[PDB]
Amino acid sequence: PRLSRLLSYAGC
Amino acid sequence: IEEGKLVIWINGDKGYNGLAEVGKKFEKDTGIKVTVEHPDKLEEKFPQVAATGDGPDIIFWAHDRFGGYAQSGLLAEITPDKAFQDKLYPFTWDAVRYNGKLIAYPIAVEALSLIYNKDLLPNPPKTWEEIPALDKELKAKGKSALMFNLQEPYFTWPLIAADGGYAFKYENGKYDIKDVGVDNAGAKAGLTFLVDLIKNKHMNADTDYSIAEAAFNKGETAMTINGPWAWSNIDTSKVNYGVTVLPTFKGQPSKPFVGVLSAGINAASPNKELAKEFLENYLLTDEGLEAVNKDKPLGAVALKSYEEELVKDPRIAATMENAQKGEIMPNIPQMSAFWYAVRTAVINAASGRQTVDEALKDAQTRIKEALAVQKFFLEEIQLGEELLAQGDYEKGVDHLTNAIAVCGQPQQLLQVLQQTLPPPVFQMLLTKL
Ligand SMILES: OC[C@H]1O[C@H](O[C@H]2[C@H](O)[C@@H](O)[C@@H](O)O[C@@H]2CO)[C@H](O)[C@@H](O)[C@@H]1O
Ligand SMILES: CC(=O)NCC(=O)O
Repeated sequence: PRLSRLLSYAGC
Repeated sequence: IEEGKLVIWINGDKGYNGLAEVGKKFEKDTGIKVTVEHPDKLEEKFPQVAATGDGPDIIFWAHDRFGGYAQSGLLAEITPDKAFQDKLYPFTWDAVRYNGKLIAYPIAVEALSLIYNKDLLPNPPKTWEEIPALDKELKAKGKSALMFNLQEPYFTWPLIAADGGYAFKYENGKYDIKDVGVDNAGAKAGLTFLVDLIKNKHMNADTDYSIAEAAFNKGETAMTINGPWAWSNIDTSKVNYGVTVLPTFKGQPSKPFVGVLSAGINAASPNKELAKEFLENYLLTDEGLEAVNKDKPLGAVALKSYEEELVKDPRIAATMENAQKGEIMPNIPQMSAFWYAVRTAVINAASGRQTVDEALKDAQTRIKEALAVQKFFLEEIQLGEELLAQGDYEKGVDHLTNAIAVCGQPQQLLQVLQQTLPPPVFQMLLTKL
């Protein structure tokens, strides 16, 4: 989960 | 989040007052106050607040958002035994199963239908192709044929999918996220039809949910496209309405994306047992679902005992006919990228910012690009960390640098890496940036 929370559609 | 109370978020189009009635029954029986809220953009707000351990105890949304929530660790695995699971339809549980775990309670099955005013339009059109001429005739009497929410792609999707648009290709139980169907011939054909309606002033690019709802409920437009939740306000308006099959396009059924309204438990809630008690023992009962349904209809509920009653309603028969012509949404994390990209394409094509062909080409490109970058980012962090745990420092740091290179704002990522990496290695990494 910790790495996935760093991403969004908008970016990183 | 406060221990000893429940905070619930549900969308403002659903029966939140009815849900609050279930909450008062719960409070009567137990210690426990239940606060139902309907914040704007809750499906975006939830991951922002729950990432900090804040937010509601329970989140309601269609199931399509929930895989992304679960991937981010935001949801508790839920805990129903077999006896409880047997009370709901098996396909509903499928909708909330993610990487083998149940991650939400299913509540109800939602599909769009065509809703029409029987006094303006005793025989509604069977096809999209019929709509321009019908609009011309109604315009001569100060009416319009059709208004629906053009600002959310959920409402245009059934037309885009009719002749072959798709999100991610279904392969024998799994979705292939490398096989995206937003810019195919069928997707382009259906969006081209909608955009021609707008060009010829048979529909307005700026129509949104509240504009369309007011138009229909005031008897100004003969048709709308909406879900079961909308029927309550039409009842109040006294419009003589019917609920029926969506129009075909090129002879093919419109194919709505079907949502399972679902309730998840926040992974950070200190009230997981109370949430379970509320959901299993109070909401997912005939009385609990009735209270919500009486406020705003749910659709076809997941709970067998109550659905056996609701199937007699002709409006539910129509909802199910439309559902069967469509497809249950994926719950996969990639759904968020799909929806953002298609929302942009629909709005841009409807407004004339882009041609239909360019709008959908770009949406396809944006989805595939987002997914490629995410895939690379995650693979490079894993590989770098794996190589560091084996002492290949140089090669491990090189992979971590590739991940950082595709992150425009790497401050949070570097904080996460600083927590796991030995200080000499983190320092080495810093010098590569
Ligand atoms: O428009 C994209 C949007 O579609 C679905 O949202 C629906 C929701 O399922 C319904 O319960 C109702 O509230 O209307 C929404 C459309 O405004 C997806 O569930 C959602 O994730 C997506 O962004
Ligand atoms: C830690 C893990 O298992 N996966 C990466 C992530 O969760 O985002």
